[PDB]
Amino acid sequence: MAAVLESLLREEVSVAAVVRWIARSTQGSEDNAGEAAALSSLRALRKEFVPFLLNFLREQSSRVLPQGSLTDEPADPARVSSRQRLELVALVYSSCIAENLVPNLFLELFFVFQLLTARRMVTLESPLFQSIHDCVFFAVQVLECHFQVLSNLDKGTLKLLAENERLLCFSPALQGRLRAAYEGSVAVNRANFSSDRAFHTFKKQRDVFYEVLREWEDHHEEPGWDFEKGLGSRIRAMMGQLSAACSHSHFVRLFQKQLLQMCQSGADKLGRLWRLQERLMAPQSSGGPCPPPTFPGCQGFFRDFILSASSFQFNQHLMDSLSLKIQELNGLALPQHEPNDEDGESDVDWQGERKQFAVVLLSLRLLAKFLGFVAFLPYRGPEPPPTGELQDSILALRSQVPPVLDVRTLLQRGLQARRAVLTVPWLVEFLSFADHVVPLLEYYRDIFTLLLRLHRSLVLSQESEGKMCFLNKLLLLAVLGWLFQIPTVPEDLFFLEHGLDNAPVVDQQLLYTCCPYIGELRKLLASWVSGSSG
Amino acid sequence: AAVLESLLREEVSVAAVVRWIARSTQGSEDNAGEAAALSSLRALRKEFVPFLLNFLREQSSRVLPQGKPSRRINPTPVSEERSLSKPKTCFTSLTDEPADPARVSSRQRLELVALVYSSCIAENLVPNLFLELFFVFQLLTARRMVTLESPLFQSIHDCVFFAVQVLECHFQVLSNLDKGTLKLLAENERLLCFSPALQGRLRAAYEGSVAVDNRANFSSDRAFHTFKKQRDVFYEVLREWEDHHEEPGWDFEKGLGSRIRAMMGQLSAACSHSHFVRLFQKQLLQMCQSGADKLGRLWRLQERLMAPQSSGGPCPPPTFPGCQGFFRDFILSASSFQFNQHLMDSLSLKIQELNGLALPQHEPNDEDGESDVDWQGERKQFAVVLLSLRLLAKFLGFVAFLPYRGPEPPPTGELQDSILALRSQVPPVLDVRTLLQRGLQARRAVLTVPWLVEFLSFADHVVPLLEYYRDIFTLLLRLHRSLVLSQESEGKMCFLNKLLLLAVLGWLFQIPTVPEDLFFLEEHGLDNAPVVDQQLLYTCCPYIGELRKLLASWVSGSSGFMRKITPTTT
Amino acid sequence: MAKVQVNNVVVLDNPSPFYNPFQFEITFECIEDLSEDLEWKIIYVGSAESEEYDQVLDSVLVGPVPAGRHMFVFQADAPNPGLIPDADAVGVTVVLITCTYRGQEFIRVGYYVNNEYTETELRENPPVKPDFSKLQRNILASNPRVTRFHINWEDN
Amino acid sequence: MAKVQVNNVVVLDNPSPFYNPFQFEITFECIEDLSEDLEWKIIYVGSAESEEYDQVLDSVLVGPVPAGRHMFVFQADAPNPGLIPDADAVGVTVVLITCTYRGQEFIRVGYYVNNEYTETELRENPPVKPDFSKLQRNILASNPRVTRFHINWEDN
Amino acid sequence: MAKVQVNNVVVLDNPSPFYNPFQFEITFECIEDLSEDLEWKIIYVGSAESEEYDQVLDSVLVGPVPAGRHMFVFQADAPNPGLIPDADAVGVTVVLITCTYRGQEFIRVGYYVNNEYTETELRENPPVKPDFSKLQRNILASNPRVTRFHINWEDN
Repeated sequence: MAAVLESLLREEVSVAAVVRWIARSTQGSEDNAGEAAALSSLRALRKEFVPFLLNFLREQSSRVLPQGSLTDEPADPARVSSRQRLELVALVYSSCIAENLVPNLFLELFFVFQLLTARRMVTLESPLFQSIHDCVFFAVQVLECHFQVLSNLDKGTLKLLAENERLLCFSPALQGRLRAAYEGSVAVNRANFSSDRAFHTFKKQRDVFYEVLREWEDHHEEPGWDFEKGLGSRIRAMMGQLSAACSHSHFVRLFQKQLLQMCQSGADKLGRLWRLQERLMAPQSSGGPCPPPTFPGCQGFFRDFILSASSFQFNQHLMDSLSLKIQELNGLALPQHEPNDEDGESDVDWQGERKQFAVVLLSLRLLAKFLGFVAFLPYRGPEPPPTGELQDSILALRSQVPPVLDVRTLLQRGLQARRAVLTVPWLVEFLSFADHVVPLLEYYRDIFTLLLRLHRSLVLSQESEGKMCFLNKLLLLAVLGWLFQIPTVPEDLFFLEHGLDNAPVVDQQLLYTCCPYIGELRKLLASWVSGSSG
Repeated sequence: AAVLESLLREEVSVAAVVRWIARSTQGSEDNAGEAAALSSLRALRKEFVPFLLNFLREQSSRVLPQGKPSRRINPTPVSEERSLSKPKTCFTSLTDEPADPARVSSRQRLELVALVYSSCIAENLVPNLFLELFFVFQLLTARRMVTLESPLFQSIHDCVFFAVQVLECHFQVLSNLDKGTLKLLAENERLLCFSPALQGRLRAAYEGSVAVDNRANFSSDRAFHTFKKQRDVFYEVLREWEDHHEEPGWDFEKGLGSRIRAMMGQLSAACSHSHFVRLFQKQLLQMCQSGADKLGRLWRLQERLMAPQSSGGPCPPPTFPGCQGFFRDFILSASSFQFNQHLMDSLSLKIQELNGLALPQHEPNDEDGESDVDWQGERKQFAVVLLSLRLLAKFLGFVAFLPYRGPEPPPTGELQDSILALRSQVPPVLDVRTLLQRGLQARRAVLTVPWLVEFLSFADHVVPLLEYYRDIFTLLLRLHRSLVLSQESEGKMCFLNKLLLLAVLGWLFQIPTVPEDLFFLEEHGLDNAPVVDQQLLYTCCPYIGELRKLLASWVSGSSGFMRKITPTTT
Repeated sequence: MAKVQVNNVVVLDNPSPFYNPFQFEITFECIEDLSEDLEWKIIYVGSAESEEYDQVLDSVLVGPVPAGRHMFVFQADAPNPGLIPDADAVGVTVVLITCTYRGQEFIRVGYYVNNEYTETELRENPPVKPDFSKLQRNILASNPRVTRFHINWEDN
Repeated sequence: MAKVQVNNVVVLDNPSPFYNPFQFEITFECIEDLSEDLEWKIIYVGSAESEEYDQVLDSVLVGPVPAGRHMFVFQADAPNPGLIPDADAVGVTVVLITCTYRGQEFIRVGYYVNNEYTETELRENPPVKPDFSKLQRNILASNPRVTRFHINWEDN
Repeated sequence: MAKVQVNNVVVLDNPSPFYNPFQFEITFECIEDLSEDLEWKIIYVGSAESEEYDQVLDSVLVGPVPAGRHMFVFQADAPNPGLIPDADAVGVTVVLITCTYRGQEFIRVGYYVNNEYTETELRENPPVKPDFSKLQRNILASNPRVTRFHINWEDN
């Protein structure tokens, strides 16, 4: 293992050969005899070279990155020691990232930015990072290869990258490219209710539900407001009164309708105020380009509601309604544009269709999320896999009840029909709320294997005249890497042995709404700038 | 009524019409006139049997009611300084007309109607055989009249004659009933008066019957301690119930709901629901499934105390008798999604495991009696298995459909497609259709059907409309129509197995949830062994005894305006 | 000093159609275990002019009677209509309870009963004949009269 | 949600001869108002062998029943000794107290009754033919065995 | 089941010049004991265009926190006017008060701050170059906008 790392560092075997060997690529006629023989001999050590490589960089980064009068010594590429080793390691890292060997592309990009944005050291044998010069050079060398991903990021993050001093110092060409980037980027009824007493009771319960929601809206941001003490008694009384007169179906329909209606949702002073208001609801800010699943904003309320309800009847009806709605939405035709002519008079049409799709997808995500929240609610808990053995009883017990939603069949049909962009994201949202014992059942094991195969088939460098647009690839790769980096999913799982998709349907706004952790990159730069002034 | 009247004229033979209703193939012996008439009336088919049954219900209305010193009072020592015991103010001729077959009017008409009724019941055209047998017994034990045009029941003589005529055909079913009911039929006076031969055969049958844990399983250590505490609490509440579940006024909710809910909460806290559900199911199976002359008499008395509800006829609604009741209440009082889901998973696992047991039965070789134990062993084994299965299935069907069950009959003819679409999505908790199909294919109906019926009896009013359960009910209907208690093909299914299956299926098809029109809608191995005995038949179907009660009732009432007491206020 | 001391006499089924047996739930206090047995007897005043028409409903005997706060419920039959003089019975009469200890009486209770008809016509045009088909007796006014007497509690 | 609930039942004077009438005090708590009259019954188990010898002592109708806690008594005539078989006369039997609404039963509070001989020579020498005049019936009121069923308490 | 919860926050010097230090009163209720030191921070958004101009006013390390309602003060120096751009100096901005535990943030009680000119001539004639000496900061304490996240409060 360490031996293979040293052999690569000595250049006996080319970096391309080892990366191809890790990727299980077919052995071509051009393969060299010595390199092929060495890699075949070490094949027994395959499947763990890459995680060890990541751990090695993480450990050596500890001295350059804190935790995991003083002047600021500017970083210059002249005072660089062992430049050859750093360049080789950066090239190998870039090859690994570009082949999707790593689980989360943006996690690796975040680490690269952290190396590029190191302030000062904190107090094979020789470490690979002797000074900020070495780490900055490594980061810039790796980032040089990855330009398309950066080019398609936000306009603001592009600007912060543009004004960075270290990038100019180490790679002026890259800066001229990302400058051109920022440049262009800125250039752009009585029948339903049985009997009549039931109808009246449903009217009262709907009134009470809207009353409690209005109370939440008025009071869900003031300090000290606890949802339980505030609303649990009322929600539980409503659940009881609704179960009494068997009216859970109508209330769940109203609940889902409102969920979709609400969650999915000087002039200069108003726009700046909107930006500030976005700042108020900004993500966790703590860090991590792969944050755990969470309910931001209005969605939070509903989660709390379900938790406070604690009702078998309401939970079952909600599960049924959400499954039905998700299946209905996933089957929408969503006729996308036909790329004919360059006429701009049809401008509106594009956006129309695009927006439609975005709406649909977002709704799906939301619904799926709540479904995955309630379906696995009884099983989720701080109980990691019991142990290596004695768990066959648990797997047998939990492998019987059929899944609430046939997610495997939906995923397979979507992949076969080339609707991955619409079918995968909400499946990932659904699975992110699993427990610690789901990534072991044959059903969900096959689901995860299929997701792994799909992710390995999504490389952000190829083009075959209309396979999959770049931004679609970015969205799917980001969501899949985020899925594969949740604590519930075992770390070893990844290391185990025409059509909507073809047309462009995800744009920057949709990408940043679906994945509100790309901004992390921007945040890092901003932090640096702030800490540059401080 | 026109077809009924035409049959009454003897234009078409009873056998011909009975075979025509069953959609039997037209043989070469079919008569031209009868075949033509039946083909013409085919438009009125599919409801002739229901119409005949209804006709008997209306015409039976006239036969049944409707659709010196003195004592000494040793005062009770119940001082109990309390309530009104407190101080206050300054206190400081109608004869029984015996039934005789001589006074019978339109004997031919009664005979034809009785023969048609017997043919219909014996061919399984009717949904529940024992419901019809109970009705026949009710006719047989009619006291007096209460104050096409001519009624078919002019006097108690006519109804008694009809009942005995119907019973004549059915002897095997009666012969295989309990000893007590056989005795009551044998000693019955009306049978001797109207049919000495049937009473003699039943007397012979009665005489013949008389001649017979660890730290590894529990993650962490807090979970282990809290699970021990909750097991102790569960056993405490169970003991409290056992001690106090029959004293008047003891309500389960007020008594135990707070404790059960607190247990539920702390157990959900440390994610230990699986182990508690294992304990719950183990206790359920262990408990619910479960001078010498003085002990036998005490057993008989104790059976009398816990006899099922007397109002319920031969098709009582599903219920939890005895210890089972507790557990139902428990499930109701917890009202926890987590516990309910874990219980459904555990019950599904146990049902799947039990239903697949091999249960190698005896090979019927030789007549040696030395192998007695072996017979007993295998039979008992099967019985145990079956009973356990039934119990588990019942509770599963109780909790799976709990969120949907309610006093909400089918919404209406239309506007319900939304409900069916909504309810056709979630897969069933247990793949009952596949299990039923595999059981029927493998010839294990006696073991696979009863627990399926227990599971389905707790369905909803919208379950018989789903495609899945609609197909399940269609398959059960075909199976029930395939169980005729007169045929034999050298080893298809022993008689008592047929009786048990037919009784359970008829009871299922006479539950309010199942639509009445569903049954009348358009159409080696564990089985085939003497695995079901009288004890098992009466344990699986504790409503056959209804027949016995009826007879007993009559006898008692042979020996025997109420009052208007007004309740005292607070 | 008396060993017996009634403490109430609940009337059961106060509004009752005719022919319904009289019901009385008595609760009485015993302080010492008297050897003999008490004798509770219930009287319906058939007519208001003389006692020859009085009909003894029934006379139960009670014992043994240990010390404590004991009670019972007594059910007497309906009055015999054969000896009824005339409609005077329909007038408010009295039903009384007397208990004879040592064979001597020491208490009476007055419960004037409004023997009232059922049909409205029967009140507007009541028949001269004392028709017993419809009537409402046993309606007790709930008046606890106590005619205590100094009965001799001889040891023998 | 049973419209009618039941609470402690006290059988009055459980120690009595075989001819003494039964006496029960039942305190049934009704939640809201009923539209008809409860039907209470006594079933005396003449023989444990079968129901063939069950004796319906007396059926009473109780109403009207507006909301509130109510109680009453159910005096019924003693069982006819003629019907009771020979062997089962001296043994222990059961008496069932049932209630029904719209011909539907919802409570069957039972009772284990015992039948001894008071005088010692009869127990020492049990006569072949039971003589009902000298038997003592004791109702074990301390261990009632109730059973409850669920019925529809609808308006019609 | 977070060990630390937060309640009403009272900003005292809500009316102040642009150079006056901030002053907040946070009433955080801790349920059980913590194993480390709570870390509070204030982030002043210098410009609404981007985070590039965010100013970390001061980070405090406060953890003497037995269960109970607690208090402290979070005075921090005013933001340096040099870094804040020109356009965003005169407009309305927001100040975020964040808290972290084990380097992990779990509450972001915010505040809408406004920056006017006191003198009437300044509002009438807004100078091209902002003069922070005469700028007035008003913090809208009546409409706090808090957001809460769930974290693992484990031992280690």
